[PDB]
Amino acid sequence: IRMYFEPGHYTVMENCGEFEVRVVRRGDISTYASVEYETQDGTASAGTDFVGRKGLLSFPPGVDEQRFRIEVIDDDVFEEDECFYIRLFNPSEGVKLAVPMIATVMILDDDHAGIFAFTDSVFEITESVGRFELKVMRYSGARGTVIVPYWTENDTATESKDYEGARGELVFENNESEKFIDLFIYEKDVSFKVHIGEPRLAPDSTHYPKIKEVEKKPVQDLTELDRILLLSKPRNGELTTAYVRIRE
Amino acid sequence: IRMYFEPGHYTVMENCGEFEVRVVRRGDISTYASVEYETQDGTASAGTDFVGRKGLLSFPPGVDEQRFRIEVIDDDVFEEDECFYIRLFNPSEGVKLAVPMIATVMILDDDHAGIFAFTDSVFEITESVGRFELKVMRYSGARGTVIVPYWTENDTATESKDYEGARGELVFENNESEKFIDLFILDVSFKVHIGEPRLAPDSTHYPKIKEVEKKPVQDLTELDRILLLSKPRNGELTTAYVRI
Ligand SMILES: [Ca+2]
Ligand SMILES: [Ca+2]
Ligand SMILES: [Ca+2]
Ligand SMILES: [Ca+2]
Ligand SMILES: [Ca+2]
Ligand SMILES: [Ca+2]
Ligand SMILES: [Ca+2]
Ligand SMILES: [Ca+2]
Repeated sequence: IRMYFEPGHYTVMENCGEFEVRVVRRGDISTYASVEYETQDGTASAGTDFVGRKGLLSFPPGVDEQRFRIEVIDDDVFEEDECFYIRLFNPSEGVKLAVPMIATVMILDDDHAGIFAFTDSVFEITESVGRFELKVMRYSGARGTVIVPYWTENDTATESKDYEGARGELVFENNESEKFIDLFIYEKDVSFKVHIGEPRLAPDSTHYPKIKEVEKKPVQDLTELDRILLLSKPRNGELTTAYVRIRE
Repeated sequence: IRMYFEPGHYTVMENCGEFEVRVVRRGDISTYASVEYETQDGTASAGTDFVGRKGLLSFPPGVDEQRFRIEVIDDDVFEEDECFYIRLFNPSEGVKLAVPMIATVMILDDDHAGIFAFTDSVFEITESVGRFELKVMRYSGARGTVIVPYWTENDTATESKDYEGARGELVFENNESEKFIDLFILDVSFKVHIGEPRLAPDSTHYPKIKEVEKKPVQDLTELDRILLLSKPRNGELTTAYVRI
């Protein structure tokens, strides 16, 4: 009877090259069917973010579905989440066209810095451990080399009594995305804070020279391309402060 | 026996004004029991985003739970989302504290412009049925007036053959999420697009904007960064597709 698309959308990182897409025939199927497709551009275009492709889908007697990898074009550049479209057409004389014969394909980037934070905003532990590896997690990207100031604080707890006054800076290299602050430390429960400061790209990140040279230009005089470069750079997140509770 | 927050986690629209926080008694409810708490600063602050409260709850023998209100400060300025913190203390001897004895609280800024985008990347439309109400959403915010360019594109469906003209711009006033684009029809398909959202030369923060937009990004302080972000944008879908 008809012949369509299943699944409907495809969400895919820019960094996996080959990726499959799945076509479907329906109703009766005893005969040799067929249909064709074309990779139409969106905010992703053949040549820049995916390599445009056209082809022919043959559904011999018996088979009722077809597959085919499409390719995504990797790069070191920071962009945003774009779409390109694939479109069905020319179904042979038996088979008609049903929903959906146009497929939406999102390309998630990964060349962003980007966002830095803690797991929870309160952590527990006794007081006979006696070091706690607090994790600062890197999300949404790993691109570049980034510093991550950090420091502790007293609350129900005081340095050199409940814990050890700890201060420093975490250095997230390129493709790394989790670092651990090292934290050294009958009833009695107290707690101290611990913050992560303003993430900053480091001089060696292969994009750092470029960035502080644009910040020369007034907001006003920024291209789209230039505008986005500035959207790439790293930042904290919802959890820039944590708490560490110490019972016994 | 023990006391804690429940929920130990709260989310809030900065425009709500207030909301209730909740504590709880576990062991022996047959006795009177007290407890304190005090708001303490996080990403937020007790004069730009809400009000400060250290206070006193009473758990008369019989009640095993308590509730109180915290007030959110509303404003015009777009900020990012900000977890602030409430924490209990000074329990009555009988009782001990427990998790979550630190309620974390987030403030959801309502002051973005905000983010526009079609509802779907493909819309289906039946044979002989006239007009369709296409929607442009405005997620994340709706702070001030935003102008929204649209139009139409010849495809397999041709303008003035399958569909037609349709080209203008939508003016989302202040507190408005959605506005429609209008499409006029008579196997194939055409796509519709939205453009590059722009504020209006009157939206209270606009001189204030193109003023700072004069600065070298460099000398752009910190609140200039955040102010800046608040300007309207497009979400995921900026092309629709109409199937006939
Ligand atoms: Ca692109
Ligand atoms: Ca891309
Ligand atoms: Ca990449
Ligand atoms: Ca990219
Ligand atoms: Ca604030
Ligand atoms: Ca606020
Ligand atoms: Ca507000
Ligand atoms: Ca606000």
